[PDB]
Amino acid sequence: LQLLNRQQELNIAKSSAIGNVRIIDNAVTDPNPVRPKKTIIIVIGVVLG
Amino acid sequence: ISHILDSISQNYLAQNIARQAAQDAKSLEFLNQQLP
Repeated sequence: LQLLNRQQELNIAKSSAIGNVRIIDNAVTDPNPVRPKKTIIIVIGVVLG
Repeated sequence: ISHILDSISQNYLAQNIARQAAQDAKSLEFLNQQLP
């Protein structure tokens, strides 16, 4: 009986998988593109000219 | 803004205690699915 109770504890420990890693935020996309950065490009162009 | 900040605090508080019991909650969930 002692091993059977231990076996069940190992069975429940196997199924209760949630562990060291947890997904807080699933990925989403920022709708504003990060490149090219238009304003800084234009400023650099004017200054270079 | 005060209402919004209260809602943020309440949501975060409620979330935290859920995470404390989350490990037990899933184990209880599995046993309920595992009871013959």
